[PDB]
Amino acid sequence: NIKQFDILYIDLNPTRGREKHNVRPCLVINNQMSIDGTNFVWVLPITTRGLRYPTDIQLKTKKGLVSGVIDTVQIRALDLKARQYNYKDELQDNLKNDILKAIKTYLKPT
Amino acid sequence: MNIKQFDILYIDLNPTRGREKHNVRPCLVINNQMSIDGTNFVWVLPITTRGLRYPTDIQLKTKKGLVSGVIDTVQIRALDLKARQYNYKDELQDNLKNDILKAIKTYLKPTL
Amino acid sequence: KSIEDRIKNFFQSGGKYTELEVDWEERVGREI
Repeated sequence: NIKQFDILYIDLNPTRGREKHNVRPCLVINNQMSIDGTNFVWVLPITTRGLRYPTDIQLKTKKGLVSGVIDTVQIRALDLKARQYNYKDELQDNLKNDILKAIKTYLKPT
Repeated sequence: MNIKQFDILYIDLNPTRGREKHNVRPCLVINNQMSIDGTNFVWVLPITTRGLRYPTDIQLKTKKGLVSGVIDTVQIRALDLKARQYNYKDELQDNLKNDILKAIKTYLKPTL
Repeated sequence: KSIEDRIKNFFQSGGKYTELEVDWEERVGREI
């Protein structure tokens, strides 16, 4: 029920602190086989700071329900069997290739 | 204290705050030199002390033989080297470098 | 201009990303 380039609200601190206080929007970037086979998502943060770097991508979504800046430099793998999450929106098609090409630019040997 | 792609570091993976736990764990660095130098972050895959279990596991082999275990390619993480204790320990053998990156691309490759 | 060119040119000119880690420090479940 989760696919690549979905935007989820995820509880990023479920066991500590105030209840449902760190529930943030995250862009899923791993693919369908990876999600279904591992039950982890790879996510980039959608942040409320302004655009500052060429690595930043302004978020555009299909339903307009989430706004912010995708920081492509920070990535994490989250276990969705252990965290509450909710599908909220999804990335516009015309940004998807930019996302994957930014990531590849961090991985290709210098 | 300078780091390159495919180095193995011991890095404090614990939260920076409200923590007593400060042990370091071995991690493989997978982002490239340009982004390490430009950001002070490493993208790492953790090394864990089991045998091969999962299809996503890659057996670690290093140049100096100092670290052993399984590379867990699922659990990628961006870490700020300015915020955490870290220590260079070894380097991935050259013959595994393309396999790592191919495994990572496998998880990002989109579908219709 | 391609985004990979723009990122590469940024870093090669001496541009620096200077953010701290975003607010996802905690590990739960199978996360390691």
